[PDB]
Amino acid sequence: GVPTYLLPGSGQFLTTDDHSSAPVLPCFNPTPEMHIPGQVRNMLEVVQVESMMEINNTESAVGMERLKVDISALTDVDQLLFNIPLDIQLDGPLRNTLVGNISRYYTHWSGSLEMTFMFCGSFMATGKLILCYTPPGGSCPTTRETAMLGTHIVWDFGLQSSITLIIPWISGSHYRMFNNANVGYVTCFMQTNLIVPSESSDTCSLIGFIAAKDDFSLRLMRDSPDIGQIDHLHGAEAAYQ
Amino acid sequence: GVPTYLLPGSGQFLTTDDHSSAPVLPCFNPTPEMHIPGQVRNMLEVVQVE
Amino acid sequence: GVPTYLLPGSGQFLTTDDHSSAPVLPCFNPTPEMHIPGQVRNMLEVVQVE
Amino acid sequence: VSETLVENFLSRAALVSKRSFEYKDHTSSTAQTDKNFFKWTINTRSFVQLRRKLELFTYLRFDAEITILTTVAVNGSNNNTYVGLPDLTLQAMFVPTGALTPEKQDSFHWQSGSNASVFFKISDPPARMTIPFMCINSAYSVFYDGFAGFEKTGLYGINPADTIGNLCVRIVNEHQPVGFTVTVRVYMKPKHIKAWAPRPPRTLPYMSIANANYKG
Amino acid sequence: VSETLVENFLSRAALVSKRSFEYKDHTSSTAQTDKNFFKWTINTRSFVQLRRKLELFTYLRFDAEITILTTVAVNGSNNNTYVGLPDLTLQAMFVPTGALTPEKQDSFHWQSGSNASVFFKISDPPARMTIPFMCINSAYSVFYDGFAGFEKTGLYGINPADTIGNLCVRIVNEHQPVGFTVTVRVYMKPKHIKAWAPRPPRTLPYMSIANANYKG
Amino acid sequence: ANYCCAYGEWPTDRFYTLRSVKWEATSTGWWWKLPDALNNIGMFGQNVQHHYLYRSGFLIHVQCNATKFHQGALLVVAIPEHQRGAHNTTTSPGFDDIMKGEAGGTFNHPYVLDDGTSLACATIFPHQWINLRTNNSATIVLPWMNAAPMDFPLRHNQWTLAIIPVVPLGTRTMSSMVPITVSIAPMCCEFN
Amino acid sequence: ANYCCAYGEWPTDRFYTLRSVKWEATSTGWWWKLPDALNNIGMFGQNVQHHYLYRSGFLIHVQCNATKFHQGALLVVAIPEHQRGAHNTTTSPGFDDIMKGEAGGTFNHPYVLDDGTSLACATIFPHQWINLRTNNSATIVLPWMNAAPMDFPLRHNQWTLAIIPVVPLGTRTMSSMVPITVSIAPMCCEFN
Repeated sequence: GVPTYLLPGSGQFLTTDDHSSAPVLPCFNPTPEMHIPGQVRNMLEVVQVESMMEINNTESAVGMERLKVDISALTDVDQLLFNIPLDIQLDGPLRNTLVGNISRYYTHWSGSLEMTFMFCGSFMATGKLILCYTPPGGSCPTTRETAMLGTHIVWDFGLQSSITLIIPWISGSHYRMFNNANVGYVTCFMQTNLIVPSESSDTCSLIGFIAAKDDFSLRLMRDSPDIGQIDHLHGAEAAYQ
Repeated sequence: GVPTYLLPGSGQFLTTDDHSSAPVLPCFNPTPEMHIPGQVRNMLEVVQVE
Repeated sequence: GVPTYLLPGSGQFLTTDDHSSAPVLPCFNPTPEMHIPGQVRNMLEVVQVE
Repeated sequence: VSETLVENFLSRAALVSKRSFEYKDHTSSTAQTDKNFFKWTINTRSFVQLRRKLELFTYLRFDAEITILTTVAVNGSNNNTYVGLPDLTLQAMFVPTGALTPEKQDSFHWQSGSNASVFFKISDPPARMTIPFMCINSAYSVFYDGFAGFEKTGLYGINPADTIGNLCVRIVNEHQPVGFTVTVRVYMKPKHIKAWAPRPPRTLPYMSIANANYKG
Repeated sequence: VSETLVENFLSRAALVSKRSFEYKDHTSSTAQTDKNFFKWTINTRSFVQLRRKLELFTYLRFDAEITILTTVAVNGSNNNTYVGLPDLTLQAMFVPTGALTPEKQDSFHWQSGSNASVFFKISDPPARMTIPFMCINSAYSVFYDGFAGFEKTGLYGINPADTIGNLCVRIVNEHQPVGFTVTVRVYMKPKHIKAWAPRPPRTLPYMSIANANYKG
Repeated sequence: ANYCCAYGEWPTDRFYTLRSVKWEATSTGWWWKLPDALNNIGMFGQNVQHHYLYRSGFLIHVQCNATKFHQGALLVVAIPEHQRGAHNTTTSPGFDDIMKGEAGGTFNHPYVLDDGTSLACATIFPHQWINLRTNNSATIVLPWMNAAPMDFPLRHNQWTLAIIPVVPLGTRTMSSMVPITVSIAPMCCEFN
Repeated sequence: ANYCCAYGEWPTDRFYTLRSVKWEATSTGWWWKLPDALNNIGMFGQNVQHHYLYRSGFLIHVQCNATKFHQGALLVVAIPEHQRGAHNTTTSPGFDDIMKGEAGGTFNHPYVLDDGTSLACATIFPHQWINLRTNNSATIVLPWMNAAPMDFPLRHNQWTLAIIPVVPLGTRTMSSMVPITVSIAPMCCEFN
């Protein structure tokens, strides 16, 4: 009774489509849902949780010993404590973080990151550190005086135990994205020596955390390359047998 | 006059579906139903008998 | 449930037609458009330049 | 901000099974349990990518939408004359847990009225049906820190709940004089997804499907 | 006055690729990278007419609508008996920039859930899908007076942005005993077109696709 | 004193104090399965034995006894449904090495949490930090954390309390020793 | 004095005066890439070196010093994203002959604008006419002219100011010489 004509692209299976389907087993009531505490509706609130960074960039370090950097009594003034390249979708300190793992599922990311450092020495340990941030266009400083030229914060961990610095807003896609890195650096230098009492240990440790702010954005979901398709797992034919 | 396109899963026979069917022998009036005493609408009241 | 019949010229590809298409990659937000100075909506204002 | 919702993050159609079976008239008794039909228990740990994506939350609640796309290839033998590929009809039966799964192509379980079936042809748009949430609990348990049975022999990490069911596909047609190779491709797409208790991602590639063993 | 609007002036479906590939079962290792599949990066400089029409504005913003019309011809060899042309199914996958493009017909990239795919048959109305505006900038740059990379080696006129993506088409069916020739015809039609900064037309016929060199 | 209430929510004062563990310079970590522990020891254990269904929510308190000359950082994290795997073998972990009782177990690969995940991202779980220069205690409250309203304590563990030293304990003398005390208090004490 | 405001819109007073060019009877034309020039010479250049992102809009002033006995017509045109090509070769133009700096370049095929287009239709761009019998100066204001809110001055040129003598300079003596002075003033001076 209704005259119709078929359109081009009819009877095609498009893997990304939103069409109602015929409900197999109708008139079956599923188990009513109750309140399970802790529910994630958006993946953004997942990346807004701080995660430990692999500050110790030395290739020799493996396991838990690459989660901390050691400040010894022989570290000497004016030495680069650590260098953190600011590139989420790149191997480095942020590769194994929550923000890095989630961002590896997408193509375009933009927003501001926040970084927190915690000092884990003795109660009587004292000293000073210089934390330097360089904009995406530039080179990581090598020495203290050229580090002091740019934006920096002097951290006295004798009184304060944690320091937080906010990375300014950055759009990773424009800055390269196979332009065919250097999106920015965070460096630390020793302003003074580490002063500890004789009874305490002469070596102290530092750990760092990273998290995304509320302006973070992700787009164009892709396939994470983190884990590769294993030819076959141990029990694989059980589902078919 | 109406442009349409076929969806995946069209022209398939699903044994559990609720679709109106073409009434064979239309215009035929079935025998009107009268009151037969004792009627079960839900199987639950059957199992509530000792 | 709806009785329909196909019309002549159904399932034909006409190169000049205005029909909605299935959006590949849905739920993807394109980059919002900003104001780029100088915009031509009609080709007539192009030929009105000496 | 809508692109990074959990529904859009997990509701992507992914190939979950690509098994193929022979069809020819096996006069001799050979190739048992796969003579003319294909059986697959509905799970999500088969493919590493989808397994890792799902293994980010402790609890999930979703409806699975199944699309079955099947192709027939000319039997790689006998006469090469391209007479054509006949319109074979197929039966896909969903067997929920607690029911009987067919063991052969001609078993009486294919005719059961309790199990819902879909009949479709080889030259039609691919069959599609959506399986509702079919767990006795309020949500699926991606991880289970417990033993299934009350005996100590019970396996670790296997929940007696969940276990959506089995999918069985067969060729309804009686054996033609010439056999054929049938490839069955089934896609699953979760819908109405709800997630709870996010978890850290998984490094250290998987060593098994049953458990979460690692090679460190 | 409505006929000379920019939308009507540019929104004409035009053939953008007419590649054909062989299908037969290549037992020997020959004809690499085009054994059974066709790959094409989505651009507009391939055809001179459309390139000149587009090269009248500095900036463009549009959604590309792709129609894939495919025909099969009898393999120009072997037995000439017209047994018929079997209903081969095809897979067209859109690979956006920053993703992995398949290198062979049987690579695992064809099964990725991230890349959107379209399955269609040879005896159906031609497949059709619309690609949205997929640039990191607010509009496409028809002309780019800059170098792509930060190194001096970077090519002139190539914007790292844009680069809509790649289109990959393959035959899903496993090699039949008899091969065939498949011709793939793809049409592109811009939609929701916005244009900025009109430019003088182009004389002096093009000498390359990468650049705007001339023979004066 | 500034407790962590897990996910935002809020649901008798027995506080079964477990035996203290010895934190050395080479310790890897300790874990306790909450229903697995805390039973067969007290009135909670007798109720769990007498009932097939039990209700919980727990209350964890962790204390460290260290001087001002000690240094080190402790990560106290409660993992819901921490299904742990084995190492270099395809067989599943057994009942004997899964159910450790009130004694608890020790991590052998704390960097991957005996699961294959990352210890760096373990902060997504309800957690607290113990830095032996600012604080020496941590309190965590837990919710029900189950897909079903009922479960069997003898067969399924709801929570896993893990204590992992991120920064090893250190002092001038390499014979350092700091005891860690864990106290668990079930909440609402329901058994049916 | 009667400036041309490019496309209808309106967005510090440094006015970096470039070296004057020599207009002869055989001159073909001159061009300057606006971000390419005007940097590495002044405070704008130092800001461009110190920043990855910069904001502009410029202000072009062109002057000619000629007597009443001189004749000739000058076309001053600002071309957005003037991607120029090479001649009789399929290779792309290089960095050395694209980035000419403050010195600028000279057209070798002004009839086709070194692009393959037509000089006749170049009036579609923001432009001014300098006829050495009515006026001797031209002022052009420019907009941002970019698809993205941010760009890299060291790698991408936004505008190309071109000066092409349509009517050759002439006088009774064939030793004619008229100097042309170009002044560029960035607007809003934003660098971040």
